[PDB]
Amino acid sequence: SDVYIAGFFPYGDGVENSYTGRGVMPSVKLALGHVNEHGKILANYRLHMWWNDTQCNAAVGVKSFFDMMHSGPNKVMLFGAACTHVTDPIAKASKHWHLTQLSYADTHPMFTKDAFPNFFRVVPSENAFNAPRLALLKEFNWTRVGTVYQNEPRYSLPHNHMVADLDAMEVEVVETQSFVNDVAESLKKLREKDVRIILGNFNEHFARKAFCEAYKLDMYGRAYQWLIMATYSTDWWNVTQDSECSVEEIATALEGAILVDLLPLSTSGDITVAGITADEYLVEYDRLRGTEYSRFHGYTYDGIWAAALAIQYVAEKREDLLTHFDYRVKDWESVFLEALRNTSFEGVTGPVRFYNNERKANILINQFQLGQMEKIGEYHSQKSHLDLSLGKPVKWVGKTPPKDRTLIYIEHSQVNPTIYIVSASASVIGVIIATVFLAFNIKYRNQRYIKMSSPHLNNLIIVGCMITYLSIIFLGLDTTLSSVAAFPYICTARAWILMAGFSLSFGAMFSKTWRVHSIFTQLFMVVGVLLAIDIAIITTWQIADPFYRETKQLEPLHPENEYCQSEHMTIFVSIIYAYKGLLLVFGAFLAWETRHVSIPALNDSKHIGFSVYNVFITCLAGAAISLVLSDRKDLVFVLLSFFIIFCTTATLCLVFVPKLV
Amino acid sequence: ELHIGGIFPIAGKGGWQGGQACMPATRLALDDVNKQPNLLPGFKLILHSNDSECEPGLGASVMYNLLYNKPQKLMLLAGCSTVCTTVAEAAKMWNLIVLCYGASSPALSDRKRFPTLFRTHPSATVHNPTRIKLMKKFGWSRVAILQQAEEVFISTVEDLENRCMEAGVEIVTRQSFLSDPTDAVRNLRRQDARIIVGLFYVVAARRVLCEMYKQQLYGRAHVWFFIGWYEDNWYEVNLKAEGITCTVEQMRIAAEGHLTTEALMWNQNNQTTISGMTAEEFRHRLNQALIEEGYDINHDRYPEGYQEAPLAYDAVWSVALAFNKTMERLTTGKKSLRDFTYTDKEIADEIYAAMNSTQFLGVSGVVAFSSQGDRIALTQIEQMIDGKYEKLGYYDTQLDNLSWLNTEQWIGGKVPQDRTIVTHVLRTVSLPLFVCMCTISSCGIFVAFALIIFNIWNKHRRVIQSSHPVCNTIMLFGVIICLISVILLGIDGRFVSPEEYPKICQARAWLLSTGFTLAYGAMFSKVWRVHRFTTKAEPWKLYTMVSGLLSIDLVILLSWQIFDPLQRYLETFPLEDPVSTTDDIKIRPELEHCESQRNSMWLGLVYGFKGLILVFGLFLAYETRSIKVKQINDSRYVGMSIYNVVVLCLITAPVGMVIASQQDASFAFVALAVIFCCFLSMLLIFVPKVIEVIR
Ligand SMILES: C[C@H](NC[C@H](O)CP(=O)(O)CC1CCCCC1)c1ccc(Cl)c(Cl)c1
Repeated sequence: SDVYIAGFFPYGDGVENSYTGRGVMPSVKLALGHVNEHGKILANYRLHMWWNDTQCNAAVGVKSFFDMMHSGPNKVMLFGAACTHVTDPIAKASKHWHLTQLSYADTHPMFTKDAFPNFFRVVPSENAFNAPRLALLKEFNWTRVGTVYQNEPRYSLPHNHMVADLDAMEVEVVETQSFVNDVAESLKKLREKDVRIILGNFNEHFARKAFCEAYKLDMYGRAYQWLIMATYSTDWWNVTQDSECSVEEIATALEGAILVDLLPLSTSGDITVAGITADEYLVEYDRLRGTEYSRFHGYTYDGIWAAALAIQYVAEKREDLLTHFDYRVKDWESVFLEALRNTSFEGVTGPVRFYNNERKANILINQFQLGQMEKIGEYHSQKSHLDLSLGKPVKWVGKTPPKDRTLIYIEHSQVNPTIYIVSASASVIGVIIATVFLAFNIKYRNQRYIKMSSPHLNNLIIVGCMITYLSIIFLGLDTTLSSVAAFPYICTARAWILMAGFSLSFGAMFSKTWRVHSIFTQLFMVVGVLLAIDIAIITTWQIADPFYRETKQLEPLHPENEYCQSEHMTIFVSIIYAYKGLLLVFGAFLAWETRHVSIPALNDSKHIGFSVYNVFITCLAGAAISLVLSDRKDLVFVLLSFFIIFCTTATLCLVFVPKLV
Repeated sequence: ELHIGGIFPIAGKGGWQGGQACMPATRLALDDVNKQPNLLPGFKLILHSNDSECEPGLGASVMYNLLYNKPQKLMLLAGCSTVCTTVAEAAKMWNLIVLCYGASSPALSDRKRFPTLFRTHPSATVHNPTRIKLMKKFGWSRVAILQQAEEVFISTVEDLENRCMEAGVEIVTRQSFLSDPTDAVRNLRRQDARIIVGLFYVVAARRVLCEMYKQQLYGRAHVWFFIGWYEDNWYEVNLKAEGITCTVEQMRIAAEGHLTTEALMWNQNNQTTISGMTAEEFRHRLNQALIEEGYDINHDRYPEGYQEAPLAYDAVWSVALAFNKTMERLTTGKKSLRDFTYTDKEIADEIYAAMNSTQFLGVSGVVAFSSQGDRIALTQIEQMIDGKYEKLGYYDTQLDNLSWLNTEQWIGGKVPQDRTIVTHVLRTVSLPLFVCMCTISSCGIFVAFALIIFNIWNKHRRVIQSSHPVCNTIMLFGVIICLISVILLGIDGRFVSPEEYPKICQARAWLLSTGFTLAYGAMFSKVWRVHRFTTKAEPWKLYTMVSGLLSIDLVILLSWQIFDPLQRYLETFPLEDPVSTTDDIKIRPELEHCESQRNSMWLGLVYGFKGLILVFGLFLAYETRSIKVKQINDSRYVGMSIYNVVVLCLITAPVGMVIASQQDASFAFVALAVIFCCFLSMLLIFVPKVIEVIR
């Protein structure tokens, strides 16, 4: 009446991952005592754990396993080691002894059923951290996540399964970074795209380095959301090992990060198979544990209970457990395998039940808030459910979860009725004044006005002045007030009428200047001739170069220009501007030459010269601002409309009939 | 009677069942260790063995059975890398040395996991120094890798990359497939690679071979570094079974001219080994012994692990030599090899020291072990020519000794390059064209200076006396400068070093602008003075305006030169196919266009200044049809010439920018047009003067 189990622990002194061995042995003793002191579970049996200290060494573990196989009482099961490189040789070697191995702390994501048929895992693997994080992406709307993971296999297969699993959930990976020793480069590559939700797989030291860099480069919070697996030590951010970032500095980048970890004990009030709730077992473990602690104490307790269950099943089926146990006989293993597949019991860590070979265990989810790691909720994997109300409320930086994709709206420009309404009113007043001056010129054939400059040319220049105001109103109109399909025509109205304004206003003065030029040593058709020089070319705009607006959205800070045709402009508009400038400089130079010539039968030549001078300077300034300061149409209009109206009013006031008493 | 343990993968499925030939060979060595020689003075070395079937679980079971039974073992022999890792990593606990005859995994080279592991089988990363030496021997620096990603080729490729970074070899691609390389070898001819190293098994090797004919990745422009330990006829076997759509003829055709680098497992020389026989003699004896086991190798069908039998033989001989030295050192006292226990550290350490200092000629060559337990092997290089392997040479990795037999048959007679080398050639103006233009410009300068000298009659005769001679002198001096600028416009980088080419580039613009300004301070400003005199109705009112024009354009040119000059904007063109060379040289043309930062701004400013002056002069000459003046008597000619000069300057500048990318025609037009602009504007002004002065 004595059944034995073989156990492998990282015990003794200073060995790597020793805390996982010295912190679970009290739980092993607790479970052994509870099983032995329990009825109706196994009778005429006494579960004895023969355990050996595998000093985190693949050789010591194998030697210990061979020692317990060669000599001593027949061990009916293996309690797997807590280190991957220790249990893997044992798992490979024990397959020819027909033994079933049960792990208590090994989370490595490679102990799958196909490679290790006899390796059952009470503690879930790292792949079990994929589901909770991807659950949070469903709770808070995040459909665009970046992934950075350590190149080690322990943080590689879980990442591959994650990126192959979030595909079905309409979540698009933006980037995938796999560092080796430098996380800063991975973070810079991640920021190359505008990704805000990050999923990270790395160890505690590399987590400290990653948040070190995430402070170095600005990813501190309020816009960047983190989602990492955190099976680290307690207060891992408090250990000073990163790149000089102090604890009061590594915490700033950690604020508002969601971390998924293994739940140590079940928080439900269910009664375990031991007859005591998880809280009573926790009290017993805290009393009999002293100073050592490990997150796997409940898991190793449940592993010992599962081993007892499997042995009870084997005894119930095969009566000759202690008198016919042979390592070389295969069927025994099969029986235990079946005994380990019918395992379904409530333990101190939840419902223990092996699905493929692993166990679906609840995943604790906590978040760094106010310089502390506060529990947020639990992800139940048996019945997949993200209970976020169990722990503290999810504290966001601000009032809203960080957005997966940055949003900046853009809606046109050129507006502010005022800038336009005041210009329209000024143009209305200007055309009113022009019509008043036309009426004052209508009273011709009366003394000086009869003998002054040709009043017909005066009506032509007044028509020019009014059509300049019509031109500025047509040019200022935008696509938000009129139909977009009317953009070419108004663009044509931007050109043609403007080309009219120069023709009927500058040409009228040019004809008088040419007369004075012909004098120093039937005629107004020259204006029409000048009109030709534009109208024909304007036709060549429409016939072969249709207008196409270019919408350029440039620097949309926390607007897009609607300029005219996207066609030949440095070949066409440059020609127009050069020809106009040639006319301007010609008129100015002949006016300078014809300064003090009185030459009666054509009066007010000096005022015509003054008008041509102001036209020259104002047109030069307007062309300069149009070809240089074309930032947005609003600024161009607010800078050019005043100049245009001032110059036009000067032209229509200087020469018409100033006072003449 | 010393005992050793052996694990031989004989009766298994899959993996490397190399024990089938490696078990008898050891047996032979056993005899040659204990039967004939006095190698063990009073000892008979025995070997207890069992099958592992090339799996780690059965290897561990065999190791347990050997190490936990009555006959004490002093050494463990293991086969494949899985069993070698299973045994060697756990061997330190029992204080045993593990010698592996068939462990080629690079992961076994770390002494921390395996403190007592020796491998007489060369590691998989032993060809990499040889591949790099071959790459540096033919001048190749751009190479690509075609992997299979089997956890063994990853380590070899990593070692190859790290060694390449120490040799300057640049890797273009790292294409890696798993089962089908179609979408892994197709991208090879996207980042076009000529030198490609293949890191796959034979099963993937045949498929890769079949996937480089329809992709046309073979021939004179590509070289493949295949793995050298395939079967000799590895391209004409297992055809129908695999999805190889290709044929044996094309199987062989593209196997031509590929280099295979291999670890030597048989002694290439005829020297007698320490075993008492040569490599060929051992091969014959092994052939004789293997047919007893049930093999018909007389008509081929060799057993698995046949190529590694010398490794097992030399492993046993190394064990025997190390044991002999161990007892020779141990005689200085009472401890012996017979009284050995698994807890005896001193004897195990002595045996480790003996196995460290082993250097003997065995069937596989000079057997010795490196500091990390790896086998120091002499690599061998061969090349497949017409479906047969010819040995190019051998390479010693420890010390650079590349014994080369010059039998490499490169197609075309020359080593292929690692890329299509591009050569940039400067397109220049045609030499006869430049020479003719320079001669014409020299004639123009000569005739201009002739007229300047002829202007001696300024006081003597009234025709030139009443023609404002200073204006004509200014015109001629501008013509000379502008013709010199024309000469400087044909001097491209072919005639001057590029480091001083921007000097000529700036001088061209400076001289041209100065010459044009001086040629219109006399062709247009004289017309302006004529018009002003006619309207208002002498020498200061012309020279001052000339000086003002010179001041403004000199300020513009000085600002252009100081604030933002032009250096070089050598253009490009499509990669031209050169003359017949039967080689991959791509010749690309480059021009010598000048371009400043704001070249458009400066050019527009200068051209607008010139155009304003040109239009002013044209219109003034239009007003100067017939207003002949007594003191400026040549007012009708130097106006007649303004028309043609204006039309030339308004027809040259526009089309010049259009044809500026054509080196010859652009220079030809910008030279001939200026030649005419300075020839008719010279003749019309001065030949009537010469006709009138003498008659
Ligand atoms: C040269 C090399 N020697 C065998 C090697 O040491 C055994 P290994 O190191 O255990 C690698 C095995 C992996 C599974 C399939 C066979 C190779 C070899 C010889 C023949 C073949 Cl078919 C192969 Cl794949 C490899």
